[PDB]
Amino acid sequence: VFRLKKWIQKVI
Repeated sequence: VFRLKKWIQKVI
């Protein structure tokens, strides 16, 4: 699972 560019916008 290399999908950390979809949750980063929120985790940022």
